[PDB]
Amino acid sequence: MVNVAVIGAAGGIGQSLSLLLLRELPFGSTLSLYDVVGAPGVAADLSHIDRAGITVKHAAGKLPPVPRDPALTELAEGVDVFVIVAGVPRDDLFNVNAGIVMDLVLTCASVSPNACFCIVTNPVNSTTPIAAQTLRKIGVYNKNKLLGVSLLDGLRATRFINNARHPLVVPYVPVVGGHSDVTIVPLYSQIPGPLPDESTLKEIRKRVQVAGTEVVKAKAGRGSATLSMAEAGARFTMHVVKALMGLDTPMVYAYVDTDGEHECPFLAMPVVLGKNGIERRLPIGPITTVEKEMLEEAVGVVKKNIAKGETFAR
Amino acid sequence: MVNVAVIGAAGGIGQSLSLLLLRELPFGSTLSLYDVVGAPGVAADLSHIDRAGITVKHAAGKLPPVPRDPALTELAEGVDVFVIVAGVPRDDLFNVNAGIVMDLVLTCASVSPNACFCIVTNPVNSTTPIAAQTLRKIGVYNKNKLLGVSLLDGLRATRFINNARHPLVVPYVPVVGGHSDVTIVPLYSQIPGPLPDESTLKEIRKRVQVAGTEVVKAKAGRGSATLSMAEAGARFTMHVVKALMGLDTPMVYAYVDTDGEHECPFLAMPVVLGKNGIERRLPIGPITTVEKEMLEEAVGVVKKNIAKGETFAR
Amino acid sequence: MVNVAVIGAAGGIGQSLSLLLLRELPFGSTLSLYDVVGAPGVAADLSHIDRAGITVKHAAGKLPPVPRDPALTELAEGVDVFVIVAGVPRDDLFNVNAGIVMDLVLTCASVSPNACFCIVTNPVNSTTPIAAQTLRKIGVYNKNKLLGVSLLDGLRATRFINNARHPLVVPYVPVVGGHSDVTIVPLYSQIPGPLPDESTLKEIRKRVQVAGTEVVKAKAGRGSATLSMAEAGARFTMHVVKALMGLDTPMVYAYVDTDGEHECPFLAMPVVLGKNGIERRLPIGPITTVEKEMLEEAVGVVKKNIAKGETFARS
Amino acid sequence: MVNVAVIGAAGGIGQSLSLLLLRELPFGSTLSLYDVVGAPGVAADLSHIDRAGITVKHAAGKLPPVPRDPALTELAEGVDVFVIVAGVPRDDLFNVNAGIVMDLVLTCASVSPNACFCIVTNPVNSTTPIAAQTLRKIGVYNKNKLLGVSLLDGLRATRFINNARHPLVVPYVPVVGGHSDVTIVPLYSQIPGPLPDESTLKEIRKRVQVAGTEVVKAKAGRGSATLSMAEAGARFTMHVVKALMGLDTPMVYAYVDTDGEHECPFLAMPVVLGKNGIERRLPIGPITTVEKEMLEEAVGVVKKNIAKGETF
Amino acid sequence: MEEGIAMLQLANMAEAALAFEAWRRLGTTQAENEKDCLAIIALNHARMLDPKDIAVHAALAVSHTNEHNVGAALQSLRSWLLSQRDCCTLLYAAVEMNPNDPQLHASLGVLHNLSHRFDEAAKNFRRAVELRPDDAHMWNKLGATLANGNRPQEALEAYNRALDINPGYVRVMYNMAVSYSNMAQYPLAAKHITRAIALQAGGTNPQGEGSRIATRGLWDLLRMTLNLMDRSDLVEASWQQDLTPFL
Repeated sequence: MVNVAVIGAAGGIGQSLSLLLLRELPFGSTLSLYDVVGAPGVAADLSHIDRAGITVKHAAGKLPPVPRDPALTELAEGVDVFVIVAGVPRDDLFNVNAGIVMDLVLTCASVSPNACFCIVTNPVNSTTPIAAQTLRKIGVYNKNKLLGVSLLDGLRATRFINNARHPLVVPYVPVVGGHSDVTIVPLYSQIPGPLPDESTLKEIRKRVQVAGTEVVKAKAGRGSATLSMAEAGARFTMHVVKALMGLDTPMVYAYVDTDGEHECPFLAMPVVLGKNGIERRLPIGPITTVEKEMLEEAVGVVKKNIAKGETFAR
Repeated sequence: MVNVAVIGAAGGIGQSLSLLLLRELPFGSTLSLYDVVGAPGVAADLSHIDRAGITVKHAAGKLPPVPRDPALTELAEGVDVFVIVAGVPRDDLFNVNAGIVMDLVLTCASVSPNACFCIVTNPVNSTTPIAAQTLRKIGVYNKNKLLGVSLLDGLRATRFINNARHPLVVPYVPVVGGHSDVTIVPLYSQIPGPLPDESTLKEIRKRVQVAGTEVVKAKAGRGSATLSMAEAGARFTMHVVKALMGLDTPMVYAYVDTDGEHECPFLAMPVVLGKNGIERRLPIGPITTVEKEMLEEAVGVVKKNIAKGETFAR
Repeated sequence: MVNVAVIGAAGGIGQSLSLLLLRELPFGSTLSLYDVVGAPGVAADLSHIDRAGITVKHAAGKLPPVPRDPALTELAEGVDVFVIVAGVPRDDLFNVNAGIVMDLVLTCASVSPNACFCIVTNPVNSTTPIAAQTLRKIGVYNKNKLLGVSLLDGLRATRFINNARHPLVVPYVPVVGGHSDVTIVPLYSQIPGPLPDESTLKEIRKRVQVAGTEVVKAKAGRGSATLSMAEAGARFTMHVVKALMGLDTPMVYAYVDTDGEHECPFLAMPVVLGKNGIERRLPIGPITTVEKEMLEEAVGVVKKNIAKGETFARS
Repeated sequence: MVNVAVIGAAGGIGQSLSLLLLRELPFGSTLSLYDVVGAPGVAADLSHIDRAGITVKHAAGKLPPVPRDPALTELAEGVDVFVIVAGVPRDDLFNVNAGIVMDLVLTCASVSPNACFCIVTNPVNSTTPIAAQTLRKIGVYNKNKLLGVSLLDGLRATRFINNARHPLVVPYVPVVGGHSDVTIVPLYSQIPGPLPDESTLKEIRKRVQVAGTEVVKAKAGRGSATLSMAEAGARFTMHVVKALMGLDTPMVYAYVDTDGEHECPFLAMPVVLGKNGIERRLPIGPITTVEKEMLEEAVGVVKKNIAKGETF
Repeated sequence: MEEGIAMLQLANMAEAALAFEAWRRLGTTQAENEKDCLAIIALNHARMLDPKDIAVHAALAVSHTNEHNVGAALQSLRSWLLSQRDCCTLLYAAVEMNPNDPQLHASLGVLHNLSHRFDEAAKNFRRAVELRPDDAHMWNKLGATLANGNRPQEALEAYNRALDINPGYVRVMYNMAVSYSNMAQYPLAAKHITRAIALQAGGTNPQGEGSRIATRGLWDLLRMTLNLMDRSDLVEASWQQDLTPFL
């Protein structure tokens, strides 16, 4: 009933994301896997797992990358949701990642214009508007069908607040703003229960804004956190897939487009998912003074990130 | 509360196995990770997933490997399940794998002798007897809690028979013998439902036998099947953990010791797990003539495999 | 979206069946309860359970039972699954249950002919052919969308064989033949494991055959098994609903129409459920010499039961 | 490895509660059932469902009830959780229910003093303090191991707010105060999302307060809401069982004894469960002025109910 | 014997019971001092001495209904009926045969009291006391029925006019204290409890284990009543069982 395509399924994040999607996709779903190198060897590795009712398709692109790969054009037919997890492992990363995202979205959206796009490429704040501009240039754009995955910040914030207050746990923690370093604004005043005092909540918020670099430091610069982003992408994709066929109407926090609401055009506000993508855009809600200052600081950075992305998009 | 240690957790199989174990382990358990390199990175990566109620430990490796490193001795204290996924990324391969497995089992079993050892490495037919010999050399060998993971063949057989007989779906397929190309025997006769005609069930048995080489051929000789092996290891470890906690008494097929029953000292037969490891060893059951010939040749090969395995460990 | 209507939902069995369904129906489903007495009371009891995404409807009948109830014709519009569980709490019971089953099926199938009917009232070997006769009389009969719920014999056999063979557990036990007393034929031969012994399987099989009256004996003749029947009906309805929307293709044992295959026209054999109801009739399989005579006697009695049901339905 | 004893299993609530608990209890646990009449017929009704790993025990009733029944003394040995759900099907509804609650707690707490008692009987504001006084009389009493089930109010509030805010859905709604007509205070301020409106949220709050009368009136005065109460009791018992095994640390709203804290000795406040009963008693939190007036008005009625229960 | 008979007419019982057909009188007396265990033992002794006695069976039934023992009360009522719901049928048949028997109406009220049908018990007890307005125990049972049936209006028309008949009835003070606690009237309820305790103690002041056990319930009731009116000083003195400060 649903067709899910994972772009860049042979990398470090794509492999684990594909495994987690195969283990959780409903009965009757198909999994499509694409990558420039290694897709044949990843496809004939999840097809040996029983998982009755799921078919694993794949397509391999030429090792020298080319615009509009004929293999990706065939695989893109009939796809309902696209997961863009293709990124090479600061601006020297931004330019190549932006070019890759531009090419991939242009190839995919030319065959399946009515599909959800979930951007998992690292510079989310700068690469989601790039995808939006590419879709606008093609001629088809749906503000409710383009989302940026930013659930890893929520996972980190929930984990840290649960470690701080543990007679007790909470299911989730609201995170708004953006994704990079000072663009993440956790909202600990909206969670039920006593809070672990100020001057410690400050340290927790700082750690959520920094924990991405901590993993890289622990790896001695070899790599980044792949398992965490794989799990977050799999969870968000499952949310979108379940909401697409009317099996849920979840409320999630994602880097989406704001047709009004907030003065920033691409804030990470809470949304409610539905059969047609985004069903309702909820307001941020009441925040304290320090949270208001942090949000005001973050919005300025989001503005220039969006400007840089839309400038690269020409 | 259970303690699960994943030795060699930073490898290709180990990372996915650790991720699935973290996502599936029961509330209040702890996860231990060890490897000669890369353990801190994966430990810091899996710590940011919220997963309330689970703690993650780790023990960094050393310089070029030394026997009985103190880090593993410190980490292996109070561990219930030992999942040994460690091997090089066809006789030199066996020699190195046996050399590392003997030392790994010797180090872990000297501080926690009453733990369950799940050998997940590849020369299972030769590494499980080697682990048994090492445990006997230490002086604490329990035949009821030494398992060899051979669930991948069962998953492959189930997948192929479900593809052949759609829409008639079965949950599992009995597989006996060993864990190599010619030693595994799928028992399709004792499966509910009308089996397909012969001269077609043979081309399925052959495919199950040589299914491992297909993945390597598809990967252009770059790697091997890591996602499916990790999934099989995670499922078997979850079965063992649930059985040890008292929340299940499952029937599994594992490469275990045969006290009586079969003339083969280390055949793979169905067993029933429990609070003390292996509770009941069931007989193989009624089989047809062609399956009897296949079992005869498989036992003949397993004889030499076991003899080779125990020859090295002396 | 699936619309599951429970007929006779305010009785002893229908109440627990309705409560169990509400906790397991998929997101976006509806429940349509109906009964002559007590429909609004049970309807405005499950509406206070949160269960986001599921709506609950109802329609009350009339205290004097009127054939072709106008409320039922309004309630039955746009219904995909019909759970006929309605009977008074041997020859004095069939004559009063068969008529109400006839009327209920005739009223429900006149507005939703494409729905699937599950029969949970008891003279099973004799109310499934009656429903078939009514559907044929209406003008629309589909042998793949008429099922008799005989799953209760599976739970009993599984429980008894699991108690006898602990700690080795089997998920299910095949049961063929019929439903009433001696038409139940458990097939312990085709399950994995070392079966206990003969002269011990005999007493387990006999206990499965007459386990229904044991509950009544333990209840001082004040009722019958009303909690396990609800669980069996809920589980079978879940199987049918899940297979109807494409979320599974389960293999189940149900008292269904035997087109061709077995000589008995309404045996209970394994089937595979799908988008259109039944899609694969499976053979019984290998059977030992002990079970062969049991099945012979079973089919011998089931033929007479079907004949009695058809003769009543054709009067 | 817990023993769950459902006392009053043959009633309207008890049958459905036992059926629900049979399918959700962990592998390796047992179900104990008891009633004055009709317990054998339910025990040899739930024993036919397969449910591998669960054993069903039962104790027969007796001739017209006698104090300190020997059958209960035999059955209540080694029981970890007690689910007191028994009583008659306005003001006469209290004394008859209080006598049998006193008798049941006296019988059960003598053989199993370190167990958990969940009170599902009706005058909830009044029988929980009665169950505490009869426990104090014996000499054993743990404030962390005596809870009053009031989850039905939260279920109703969640259902009523989810219908007015579709498709926005919340999993729970905080409800404090008591378990009666005017003592139920739903705290709609402490939930995410924009609240519908005033002069409309008041209607929802009033509907939550008097929702029990609606079912009674729908049934033409022939019964009460048994399915909803059975579901709520099963959910709370599952929470307690999971917390006792170390498999969870849930945060629930229960009619517990406020150790110090609030001036009302038996308010319904959020608590955190654990291996030893109650681990932490959380404060109510910030509320609006309308909710403040509602709580101030309900506290006096709760105090009067506690006094009436403790006098008898 | 003679001393007990003469003393019992002056509305004092502790001395008479301490002095102790004799089993019947002793048990019927002990039923009036919240000593239901000793009263039941004495009634059982009288019954094993003579089952035919009807007053013995009536007292046993009353005590068993007070003790919440439905089966024992039903058996005692059946024994009383045979001495001269199926038990309900027997009682109804006996009432229909003789619709002017005060004992039959009292038995009907007793049967309706422990069946939680307080309205029919009140009707039967009013009819019975109307037939014989000079029996203190009948008005006793009626007043207990009204008090246990909520709404303790009519402070009491008798049973506190049975006080005008029998001033020394301790069960009077007990039920008045209970009813005053029902209407949150704690001071005079505690006064009635103290008066009942003084009546129980009497002049000889028995120190038997059974007497102390029986008075422990009233002492606990007094302590409970004092807690609601924050009289910690009286609560502390209550542990010594010294009624002099209370009096």
